[PDB]
Amino acid sequence: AALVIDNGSGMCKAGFAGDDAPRAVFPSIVGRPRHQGVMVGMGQKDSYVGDEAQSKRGILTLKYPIEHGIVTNWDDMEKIWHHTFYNELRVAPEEHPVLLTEAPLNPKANREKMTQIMFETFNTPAMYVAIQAVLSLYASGRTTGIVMDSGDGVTHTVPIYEGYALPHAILRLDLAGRDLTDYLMKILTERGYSFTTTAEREIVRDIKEKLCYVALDFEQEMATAASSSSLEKSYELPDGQVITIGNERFRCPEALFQPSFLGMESCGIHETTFNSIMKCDVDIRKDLYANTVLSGGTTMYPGIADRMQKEITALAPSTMKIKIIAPPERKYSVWIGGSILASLSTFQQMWISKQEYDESGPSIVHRKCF
Amino acid sequence: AALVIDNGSGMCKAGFAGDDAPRAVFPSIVGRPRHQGVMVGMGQKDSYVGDEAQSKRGILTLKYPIEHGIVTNWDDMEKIWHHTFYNELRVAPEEHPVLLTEAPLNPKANREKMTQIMFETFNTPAMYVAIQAVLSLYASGRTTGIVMDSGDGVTHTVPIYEGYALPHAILRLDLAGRDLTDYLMKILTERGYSFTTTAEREIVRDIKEKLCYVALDFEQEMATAASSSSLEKSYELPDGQVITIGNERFRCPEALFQPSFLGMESCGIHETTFNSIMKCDVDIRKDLYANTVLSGGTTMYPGIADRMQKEITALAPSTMKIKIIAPPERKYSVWIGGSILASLSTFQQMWISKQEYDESGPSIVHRKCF
Amino acid sequence: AALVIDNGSGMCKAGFAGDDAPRAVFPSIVGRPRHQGVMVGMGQKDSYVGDEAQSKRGILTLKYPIEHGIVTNWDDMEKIWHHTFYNELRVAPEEHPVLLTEAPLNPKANREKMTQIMFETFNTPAMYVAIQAVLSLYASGRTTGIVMDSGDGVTHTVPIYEGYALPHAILRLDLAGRDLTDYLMKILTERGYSFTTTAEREIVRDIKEKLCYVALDFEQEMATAASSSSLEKSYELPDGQVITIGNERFRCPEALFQPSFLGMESCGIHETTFNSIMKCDVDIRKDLYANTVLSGGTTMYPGIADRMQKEITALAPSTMKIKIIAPPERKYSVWIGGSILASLSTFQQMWISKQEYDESGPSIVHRKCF
Amino acid sequence: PEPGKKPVSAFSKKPRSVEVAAGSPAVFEAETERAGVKVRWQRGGSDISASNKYGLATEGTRHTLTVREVGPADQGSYAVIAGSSKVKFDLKVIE
Repeated sequence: AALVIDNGSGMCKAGFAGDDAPRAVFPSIVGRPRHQGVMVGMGQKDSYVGDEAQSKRGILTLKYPIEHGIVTNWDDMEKIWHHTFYNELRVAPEEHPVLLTEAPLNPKANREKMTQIMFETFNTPAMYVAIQAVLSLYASGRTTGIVMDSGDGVTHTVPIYEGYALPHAILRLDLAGRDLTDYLMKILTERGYSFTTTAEREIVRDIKEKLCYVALDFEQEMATAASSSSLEKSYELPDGQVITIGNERFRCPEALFQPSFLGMESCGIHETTFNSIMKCDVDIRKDLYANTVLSGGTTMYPGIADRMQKEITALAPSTMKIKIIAPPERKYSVWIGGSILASLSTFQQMWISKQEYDESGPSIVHRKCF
Repeated sequence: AALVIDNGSGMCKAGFAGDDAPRAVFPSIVGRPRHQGVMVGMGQKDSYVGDEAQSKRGILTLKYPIEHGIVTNWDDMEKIWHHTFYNELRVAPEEHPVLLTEAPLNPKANREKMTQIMFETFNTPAMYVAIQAVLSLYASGRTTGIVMDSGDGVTHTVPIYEGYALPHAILRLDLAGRDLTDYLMKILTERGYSFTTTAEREIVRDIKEKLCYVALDFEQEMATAASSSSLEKSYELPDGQVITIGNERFRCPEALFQPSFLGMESCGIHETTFNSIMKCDVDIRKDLYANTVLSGGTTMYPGIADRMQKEITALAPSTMKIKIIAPPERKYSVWIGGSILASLSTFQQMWISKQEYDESGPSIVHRKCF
Repeated sequence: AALVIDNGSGMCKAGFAGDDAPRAVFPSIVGRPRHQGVMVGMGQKDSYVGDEAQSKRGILTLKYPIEHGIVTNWDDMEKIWHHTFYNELRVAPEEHPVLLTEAPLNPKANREKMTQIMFETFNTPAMYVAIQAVLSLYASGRTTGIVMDSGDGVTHTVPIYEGYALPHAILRLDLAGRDLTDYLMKILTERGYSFTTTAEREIVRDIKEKLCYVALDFEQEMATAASSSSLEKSYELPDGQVITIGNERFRCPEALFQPSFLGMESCGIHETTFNSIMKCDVDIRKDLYANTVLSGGTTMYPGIADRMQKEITALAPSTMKIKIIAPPERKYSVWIGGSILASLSTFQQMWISKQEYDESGPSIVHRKCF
Repeated sequence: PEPGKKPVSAFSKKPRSVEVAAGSPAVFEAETERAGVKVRWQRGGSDISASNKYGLATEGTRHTLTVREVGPADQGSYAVIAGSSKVKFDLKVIE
């Protein structure tokens, strides 16, 4: 076997290599009791870690160990890793190489420090750092295409042709589901509902994940919002408060398509995918459009594939058919890619050895891998 | 001329456009006798409205028509408006357009209902709803800067650059003087004085307005409060009771600066101003720090500008000087802005016409204005 | 007198013929309000032109009228021209012939439309369109040589011998300072600093102009970059943010020399100069190497002449000495050439008359000039 | 020395300054050489229109401004513009 851990934004995914689904999925959060506790039967548990925090979310203050793929506090991360190897995996780090997944054009310090802690804090014979766009493509099973990878941190595009990649054709986008959550909370205030706490911040995100969907046309639904029937649904908070949302939920996913609501100059996801294609060579462009793959946390909402397909087909020439593949559970595809990636025999040779690290230095990560 | 009414928390400011000071300033409260009255010859006046209530505050149970920028009861507001139009102003609503000033990121329902009542309950040819941050800026007389507007209800920050606005950059804060009053009443109980009624609730607020001030350093005054000499003063109630306060007075205003005493995660006023700056474009940030303007009822206490200056200067880069302008009577600046705003030739064209309301509908307020 | 306007990428240089320095130097940018402004008392000023835009850069979204030597929008160009003729020159277009200069192998539409706008929009008796490589040569004062002309648009090479030019020997290169700026912004993101806005795009370019320099050897400085003592400096942004850069500064200028980082097959500037020489006749080659002239915006960084001299000497035969003349203010050399070019009496006869345009047609531009 | 003759003006009669007590009604009369043009009235920093509290009476070439709510607030200057002609006058209020 082998161990694969995904240290992405908002949650930690852990499991065994060679398995179609991970053993441990929980949010990457640490919670403490902000309020003094006056009760007749408590051990006063000062620190809560994992899904336990989610149940007791209102009383607790939640802090994310990882911001933009950057870890703010190292000890909390260690607690997360300790929790993933022992509590659900029930395995030792020593036993197998460990694969971590990192987004494109990420800072140098993150790869070097992450490897340093993996070699020092948790003892393992070898480890590897992978790139999300290539792993997602493997899940797809296609040798050629363009990969739009949008996590809970930063959206990235990385086109590939028959095994070869263009570093200049890779574009980083600053739009993400977490960003949408901040936009969403900002939007709720105008309707008369205000959330200014991290614990309830998650609640709007929860609403967004299942209640929200992508409108075929933004303006037409807003127009029909006046006589809303099926548009408004109610959500129950652990606190006991009742929330009702109408046209508000579908206008959030729209922002990825139409950043103008956000207030940023940069173009939406369909324009950015197009721009990445332009960067790429003319010969390989034709199968790039028909090989589009969607992955990540914010690509979950239904209708995304249909809206993009019409928009890409409209902008692109009609001489070639446009096909977009958006399989379900694509959010966990990156973790899945990590388990499959470690599985290949060729890959084991590629892992960055402890001996190599000590002999040359942390800077060799760029030298070896992409 | 024109009529300008400020419907803020606790106080109703009314006057004529083009005038440097309003004609009618009085609390927006209705007081009724909770307890049966004992005497012979009393008119038994069931309802008290205005400053009359302030004199007879102990017996009366005061009720605020407006809570958190939201009006709980509409008829009480009408009495207030009636009182302003036919008492101190001595004018008819028919005679001039009426300007009302509203705080930033306020709910949609408040603007639509407010206009509906003005068009229906008080017949006028046109009306306009203004934003407090922009109006305060005009009083300042500065084209570019960042405006922190803290009213009796909700503190808001709205940066402005040469007339262009950034809606993403605007931040709403839930900390206000009224909140301080509730914290204050809560703090008094531990000492041995308890106020549990709305009528005496104002008494602590009154104490706060002149007796309370903001310490250069919170810890040092507490340290020196052991041997308090000049730290304690005697307040005389209309009732005849005597109140002595010490370190208690300065630790109340402190809470806006230090929300931790309150028990809330959200940052204090200096941090929030900083956060608003971060939201704003990097190029315009440099003159934002030197152009800071203070306004509202809770900014009255001496030393606020001096404490904010040192705190902003230390947190912010030292490459540029930090200047804060805090002119006196900033509490009334919002009303003043309304009178000046209605005094511009361009502005009269901009008023929301009755005809437009009838055709397009109440929802046009957001469409027409910010 | 006469009017000379240099329409280069990024900046618009305007002045009077016969003068050693232009009257008006400002960037060629048009700024429009990205976001709606909420104040009363403004003329709104939907369009901003010139250095005014630089001051109000954050709110406005900058757009460049000229891309790759091609103007995307003609009206914006008029505004620039209008601004140059009246705001700094303070002269009428009617008064004198107007000289414009254009880079080699530029598209047909730009010459025909440019003349059309000058004949129709601004009434003038005559106008002339020149080529930048020949004008630079005149500034040099040399009858024979090879001219490397690189601006902020497109790098061009035009060899010349004793007054005669070879059309087949003129090579157009797609490398430019603006391209370097896009590479530069892309390179900064990996380190941990991200710029995705046009307004801040200029800021990295500013850094490049003075902080950046050309390394004698790329590999050796990068090797010594691990321990940076003197290779790091602190740059202060208008924002107030602090930036420190190491090996990053010299690697940017390197890209012109080594395009492989960019991701393009085309060879660097030293190889391209060589290729242009190869195209030319063997007999005239010998004084081409010793008569090399550097000009334009991307030739600004110190050490370019020294690196080019050794590289050209190494690749070229040792039978003749290599001399490269690269005088300071070569960026303004193109404009200077325009003022001197208009100065000659013979030249005035050569200008394309309004009468000729009306009779023969727009297609005569190619027929008359090169 | 002064120019001598002003540029063509639209007012036949210029409103003249007067004095009014607080709460006492105030009436101003202005005339214009040419008819068919609307006359706009301005109060110290605020425009005056045909609405209650103020009264505008336009007959032929004659325009009349009446203020019955005039008090300490009105102390300042008033400007009246007819077409392209700019003219202003002062109102004095005594407490």
